[PDB]
Amino acid sequence: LMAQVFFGPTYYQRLRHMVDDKIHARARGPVQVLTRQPVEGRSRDGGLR
Amino acid sequence: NEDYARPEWMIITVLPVPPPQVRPSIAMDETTQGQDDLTHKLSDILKANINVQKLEM
DNA sequence: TCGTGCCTGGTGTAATCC
DNA sequence: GGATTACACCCAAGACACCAGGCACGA
RNA sequence: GGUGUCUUGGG
Repeated sequence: LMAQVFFGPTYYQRLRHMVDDKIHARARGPVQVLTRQPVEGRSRDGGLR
Repeated sequence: NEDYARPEWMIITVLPVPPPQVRPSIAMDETTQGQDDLTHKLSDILKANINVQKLEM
């Protein structure tokens, strides 16, 4: 490599927000009863606003 | 405007009541029907209604 | 008769119209 | 002088919600 | 397949 590069050991630390604590989808599914508008939240096959 | 907005209809005479879709009672714990707050307010209205009537008799 | 048992009602930063 | 009525979007998750006196019913 | 608050968070 034509250039010289910085290089060492440095201290990282893992963080919670894992890709399977936010990814999501919704084909159709559960609806509220008060409105039939598709429901709230992730753990419920919810939908987006 | 007479035929749609009448100046003596601004005082409720006979209060309409919404079908249960507007106030579907949520199940308190999937067996106990924790009533939608419209149902309770209508109950208190209906109680005070009858307890107004009975006095003028 | 007396306490139980279900049971219903009930409290000691503002800047803008009117 | 009073009054109201406003005063960021979206998402995710975890944790918690009845009291006491008032009349009926029974061995 | 509750629903309502509050709490802590992420961009």
